[PDB]
Amino acid sequence: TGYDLSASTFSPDGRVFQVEYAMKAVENSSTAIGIRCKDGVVFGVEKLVLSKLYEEGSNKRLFNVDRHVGMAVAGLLADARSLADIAREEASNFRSNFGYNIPLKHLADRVAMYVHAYTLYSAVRPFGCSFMLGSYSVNDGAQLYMIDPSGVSYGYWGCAIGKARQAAKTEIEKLQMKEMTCRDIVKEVAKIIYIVHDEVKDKAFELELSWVGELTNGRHEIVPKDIREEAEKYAKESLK
Amino acid sequence: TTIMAVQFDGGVVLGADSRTTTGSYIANRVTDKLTPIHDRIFCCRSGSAADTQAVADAVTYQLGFHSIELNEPPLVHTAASLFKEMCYRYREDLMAGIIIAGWDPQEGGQVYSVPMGGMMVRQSFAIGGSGSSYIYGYVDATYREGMTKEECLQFTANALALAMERDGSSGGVIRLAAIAESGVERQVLLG
Amino acid sequence: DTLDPALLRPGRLDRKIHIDLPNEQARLDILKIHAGPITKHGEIDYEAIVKLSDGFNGADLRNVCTEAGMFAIRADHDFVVQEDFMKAVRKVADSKKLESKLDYKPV
Amino acid sequence: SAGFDRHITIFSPEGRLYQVEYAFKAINQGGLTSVAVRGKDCAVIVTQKKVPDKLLDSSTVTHLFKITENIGCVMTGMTADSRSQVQRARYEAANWKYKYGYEIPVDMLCKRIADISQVYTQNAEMRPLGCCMILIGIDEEQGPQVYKCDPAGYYCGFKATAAGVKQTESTSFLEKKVKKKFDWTFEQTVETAITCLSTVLSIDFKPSEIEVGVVTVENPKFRILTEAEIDAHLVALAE
Amino acid sequence: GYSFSLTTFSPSGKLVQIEYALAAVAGGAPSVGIKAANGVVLATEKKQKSILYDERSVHKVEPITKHIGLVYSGMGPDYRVLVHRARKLAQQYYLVYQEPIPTAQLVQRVASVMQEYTQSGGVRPFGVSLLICGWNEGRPYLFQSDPSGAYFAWKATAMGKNYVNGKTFLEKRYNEDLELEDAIHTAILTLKESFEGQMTEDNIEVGICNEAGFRRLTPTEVKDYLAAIA
Amino acid sequence: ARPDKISGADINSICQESGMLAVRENRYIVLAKDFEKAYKTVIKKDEQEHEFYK
Amino acid sequence: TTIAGVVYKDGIVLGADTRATEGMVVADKNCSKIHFISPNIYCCGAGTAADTDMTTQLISSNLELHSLSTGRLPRVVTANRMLKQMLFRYQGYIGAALVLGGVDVTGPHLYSIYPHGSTDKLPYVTMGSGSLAAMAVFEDKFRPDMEEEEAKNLVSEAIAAGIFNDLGSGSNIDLCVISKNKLDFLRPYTVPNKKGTRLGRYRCEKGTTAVLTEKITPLE
Ligand SMILES: Nc1ncnc2c1ncn2[C@@H]1O[C@H](COP(=O)(O)OP(=O)(O)OP(O)(O)=S)[C@@H](O)[C@H]1O
Repeated sequence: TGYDLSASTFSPDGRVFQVEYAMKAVENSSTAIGIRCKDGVVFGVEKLVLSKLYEEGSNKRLFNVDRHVGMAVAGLLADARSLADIAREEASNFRSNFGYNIPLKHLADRVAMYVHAYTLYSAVRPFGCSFMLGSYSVNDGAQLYMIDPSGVSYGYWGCAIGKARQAAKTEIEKLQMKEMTCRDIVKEVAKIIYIVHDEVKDKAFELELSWVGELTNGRHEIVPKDIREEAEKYAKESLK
Repeated sequence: TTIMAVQFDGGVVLGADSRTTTGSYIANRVTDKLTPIHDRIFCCRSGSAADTQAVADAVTYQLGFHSIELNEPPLVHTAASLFKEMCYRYREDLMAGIIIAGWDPQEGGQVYSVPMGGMMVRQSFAIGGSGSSYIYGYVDATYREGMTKEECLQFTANALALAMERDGSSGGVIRLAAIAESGVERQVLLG
Repeated sequence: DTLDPALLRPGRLDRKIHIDLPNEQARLDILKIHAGPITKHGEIDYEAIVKLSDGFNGADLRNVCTEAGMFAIRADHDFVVQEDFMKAVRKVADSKKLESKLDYKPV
Repeated sequence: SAGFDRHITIFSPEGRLYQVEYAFKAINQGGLTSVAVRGKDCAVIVTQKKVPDKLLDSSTVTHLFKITENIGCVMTGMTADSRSQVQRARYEAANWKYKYGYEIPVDMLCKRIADISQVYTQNAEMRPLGCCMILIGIDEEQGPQVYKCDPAGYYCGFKATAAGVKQTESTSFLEKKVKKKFDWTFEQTVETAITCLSTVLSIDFKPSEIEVGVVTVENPKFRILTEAEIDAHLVALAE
Repeated sequence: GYSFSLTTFSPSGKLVQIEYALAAVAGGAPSVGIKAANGVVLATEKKQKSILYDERSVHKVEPITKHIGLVYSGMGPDYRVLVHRARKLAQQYYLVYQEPIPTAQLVQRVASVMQEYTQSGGVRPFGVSLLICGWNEGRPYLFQSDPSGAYFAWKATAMGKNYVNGKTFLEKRYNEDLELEDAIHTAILTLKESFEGQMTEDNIEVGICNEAGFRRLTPTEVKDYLAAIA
Repeated sequence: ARPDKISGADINSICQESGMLAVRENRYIVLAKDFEKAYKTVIKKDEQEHEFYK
Repeated sequence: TTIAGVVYKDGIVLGADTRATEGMVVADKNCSKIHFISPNIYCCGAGTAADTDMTTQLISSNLELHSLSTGRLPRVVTANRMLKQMLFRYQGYIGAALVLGGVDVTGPHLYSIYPHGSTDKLPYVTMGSGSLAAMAVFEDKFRPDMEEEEAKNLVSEAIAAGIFNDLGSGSNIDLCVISKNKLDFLRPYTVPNKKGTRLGRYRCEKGTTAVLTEKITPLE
C-alpha cells in the first residue's frame, strides 16, 4: 500500500512490498513437498493437467541440476527454468575448478546470493519461484535445503511449497522420519499428496516423484513409479 | 633443488635440500624450499623461484578462502587441482615442479605430482628437482611397500644425502616435514 | 497521526505510559479469563492456544471462544472440545491474517 | 514534513534523509536480539533462535558467522542482506591476507564494510543492505575488540554492545550494569550476557535457544559453544 | 514540490538540494578552528550517546599528511570517503613533485571532487563542511570548504550548532595576534560557550599545527590543559 | 550552576516533575533525589535516534 | 655498487657505496643508494637506478598511505609482498636488485629481492656488482648476535673490501642502523681516499677567449 513500485525503495515501516508480493505469488502455484529419510531424499509434486490437452510427460518441475542434485520447483515455471540453468552453470564451475561434486551448502549459498542479487536492484524484479534442493553423499548423508523468493536458504527435514503448505506439514511432522528408509517414504509422500485436494476445486492431478539417496548409489533420478505402483493401490486404501 | 615426498600408512613425509643457486654462484645457502599452504598441506617447489612463490601465494589465497567458506578442512586433491589449473593456464611462462602432499581426514596421506607441463597424477612417492634423477635411479630399488615413519625418515635422509652429495646444485642441509593425523613435525638434519 | 507538541508537554500530559501486547503470559491471562463461559472437560490446552495462535488481542481470543463455540454448535455438542479450540486457531488465525498496516503510534 | 515521499536518496528540508532512517528498523523486522560484552581478555556474543518448527533444523539457524580464523561476527536484520554482507566480509578479509601478508585486524574490516555500505548509500539505484553487523576479535597489544557496523556505514566500537529489537532496554541495563568497576573474570562476562538477555526478554529458558560465541586470549580462534557447556554455565549462574 | 532533482534550475532561486545539504551541515555537531600567529588550532565536540562508547576508535581531528590537519562538521561516513580521496590525491602529488603538497592545492582538488559529486544527477552531495589547515612555507593557513564545491579562507570560524553564536564570540574574543596556547584557550572557551555541560578530556578532541608539523594532542595534555582552563 | 540549557517551561516542568515524583512516594519535599531524577528523566537524552550523521 | 645487510642483536645495519657509473666512466661520486620507505623500514637498490628509484618511491607512498590509514607502525612483510607482487607483475622486465630491511613489533627483518620476484629472509645479504667481496668478508667473520660497534665495523670492512675490489666507490661508505627506538643515518662515515692536491694553477685569465656577441639582461 504505497510505495510498492520499486524493489529498491523502503516503506514507512521498513519492508519491501515487491518481495512480499513475489512471496505470495508462489502461493497460488501447485503444491510441491519434499522429505528426507536416513539414507536419501524423496521429492513429490502435485501436478495438474489443464483439461485434456497435455501429454502426461511434459514440463516436469522435477529438474536435475547435477549428477546428484535436482530441483523440485514451484511457482512461475520459466523463471525456475532459468534458475535451474544458473544452478547447472554453478555446479559446472565447481566441477571444472575443483574436480569433485559440489557440496550442497555452497551451491545453495551461491544460488541464494544470485536470488538476492535479483532482489536488490530496481531494474529487475524478484523471482517468482520457490524450490527444493536434495542431495546425497557417502561422507555427508542426506541434505535438504529450501529457498524462498527473498533468498533465505536453510535446511529442513521436510518441506512443502504450494497452496497446502501448512496443510501438508501438519501431517508431515507426524512421520517417524529417522527410522524409515526411503522406500517407505515413497508411499508416504504418495499418501500425503493424495490426501490434499482430491476433487474439490479442480478435476484431476497427477503425481511425479523424484528420488535420491544411497539406494541410487549417489545418483538422482525419477522413480520407476509404474514399478511397484505404490500410490494408487495404497491411495485407494487411504480414503478409509 | 632436489625435492622428495614419501607417503606411508599414517601420513606422508616430505624433504628438500636448500641451496638456491644462480648459474654457478650460490645466492642463498639455506632456504625453506617447502611451503605451508593449509595447516595440513605442504608443497615443495623447484624450477624457477619467483614463479613458484607467486603461484603458491595465490593458491594459498584461493584455498584459504574456499576452506573458510566450506567451514570444513580442505582436501589435498582440491589444492592439487588448483595448482593444475594455474600451472596449465600459464605453462608458457612458468617453470613449476610443484609437488602436493598432505594428510586429510577423509583420505589420509596423499602425494600428488605436478611437473613443468601441467599434468596431475597421484603417486605413492615422488622425486623432483634437477638433481633428482639419481635417487630416481634407486628410489625404485630401496623402496618397500608399507614402511613406517622412521623408515621413511631414514629413507628420505639417505635419498637427499646422496642427491646432495652428487649433484652440484644440490647440497646444503636437509629439511624434513612429517604430516599425519596428529601434527606436522619439522626438523633440520645433517648426515 | 496528527497531534500537538503542546499536547506532549509536562503539565497537560505530565505522565504517559506504554502497554505491550501480551508478554505471552498475559496471553495465558487473557486466555484463562477468556476461558470463562465455556462448557468443556477441563482439558483445554492453554499452552497450545497461547503459543500456536498469535492474535495479541482480547478481541482475538473473544473470536476464538466464539468460533470454538460455533464449532461445538457444529457437530452438535454442548461442550467445546480442545479440537474446537484448534479449529478456532486455524480459521480465526487465518482470517486474522487478512490485515495490513499492523502498527500505530503517533509522533 | 514529507511531502517528498522519500522515494530516492536525496536531501529533504530540515534537513535529514528518510531512507536510512527507514532502514534502521529493517533490523526490527528481524525479530531478533544480539548482545556483545567486552570486559577483560575475553569477549562474548549471545543471540537467541526463534524456531517454532520441529521439522526445521537447528544447526543451520546459526547467526554467529565465523568470518576468519580469529574473527567471528553476529548478524541481525533480514537474512539475505546479512549473508551477502558476510560473504563480502570473508572476501575482503581474504583480499587483505593476499595483499598485505598477515592477518587482518578487526578495525580495518569494519571500516571496509562501512565504506561499502556508504558506496551503496552514496550512489543510488541499489538497496542499502539493511542489516546490522557486530564484530569481535583479538588483537596483539590491544586485547579483544567489539565493534558495530551500521547499514548506513557508521562503525564504532566499545565495551558493552547490543543491537536488534529491544536494545534501548539492553543499553539501559548495560549503563545500569557497566558502571561498577569490578573485573570481568569470563564467567562474569558469560553470566552478565545470559542475565542481561534474561532480564530484557524475561524468559529464563533452556540452553538450546541462545547461541554463544566466545573468543579469549588463551585460544585466539573463534569458538562456538556446545549445548553441554552452555547448560553448565546456565546452571552455574543459577542462584 | 520541485527541485527534484539536480539537473534543473529553479524558477528564480538556487539549487535546493544543495541548500538542504548546507542545512544538514548546519544541523551537525559543532566545531571551532582558529589561526594564530605561529600555529593553527582545531577543536571539535565529540559526545558519546551512552556511557558505553569508546573514545579511542573514531577520530574527528585527522591528519592528511604530516603537516596538514583537517576537521569537519557533518557525517563521518562521507567524511572518511573524502578523507581517503584527499589521502590518495596528496600522495599522487607527492609522487609527481617529490614535495609535500600545499594546502591551497589540496583545497583546489578536494573542491573539484566535491563539485564533481554536485554535478548531475544521481548522486547526492556530501553532508560535510570541512575546515582545512596546515603550515606551508612559514605562514600557516586556514581553509573552509563546503558541500557546494566552494572554499574560503578564515582567521577563525565555526561550523555546526550555534555557529552564529560561536562566531559572535570569536569576533569579540579572538584577534589576529596570539600564540598557540592562547588560541587553544579561546578555542576551548568558544566550544565551552556552546557545548554540553560535561566537557572532559574525551568529549573534546584537539589537534594543532606547529610549523614543526601537525600534532594531534592526547587526552593527557587535553586533561592537563582543560583542567579548568579559565 | 549547571549548563545544558533548560527553559522556563522546562524549569517549571522539572519542579512539578520532582514534586509529584516525591509526593507519589508519600513524602514532604524532595531530598535532592527527584531533582536529579528530573534531570535524568527530562533532558531527555538527545533523542535516541539516530547517532548517525550528527 | 656493493650493498650489504646484516642483523645484529637488536636490528639491522645497512651499508652502501655511491659510485654511479654510466658505462665505463665515473659519473657520480655521491649517489644516495639508501632510500626512505617508512620511519622504520629502509631499502637499498642496485642495478638500474631509476627503476629502483621510481619503484621505491611508489612503494613508500603506498606504505605511507596504508600506515596513515591504519594508525600504527607498518610491517616489513607487507613491503615484501607489495614489492614481490609488483616485480613479478613486470615479469622481470624491470631490473631492480633490492635489499629490504626494517624493525617491526616482531623485531628486525631483512629481505633481499631478486628482480624477477624471488625473495629471501636472511641474517646477512650482499647485493650489487662487487657483492662477492662483501660476502667473503661476511662468510669469514660473521657470528650470531653481534653487538653494535662489532656489526658496524664488520659492514664497514665488507664495503671497504668491495671498494678495494673493482667497481666499488670513491665515496665515504654510507651506513644506516635501525633499532627498536633509534634510527640513524650517516653519510660521511669514513673517507679513506683524500684527493691529491693540484700541482699547477691552470687558471685562465680575464680575456683569454675571443667573444663574438655579448648580451646583458637585467632582472629584479
Ligand atoms: N520567566 C519565567 N519564569 C518562570 N516560568 C516561566 C518563565 N517564562 C516562562 N515560564 C514558564 O513557561 C510557560 C510559558 O508560557 P507557555 O504556555 O509555554 O507559552 P506557549 O504559548 O505554550 O508557547 P507559545 O510560543 O506561545 S505556543 C509559563 O506558563 C511558565 O510555566
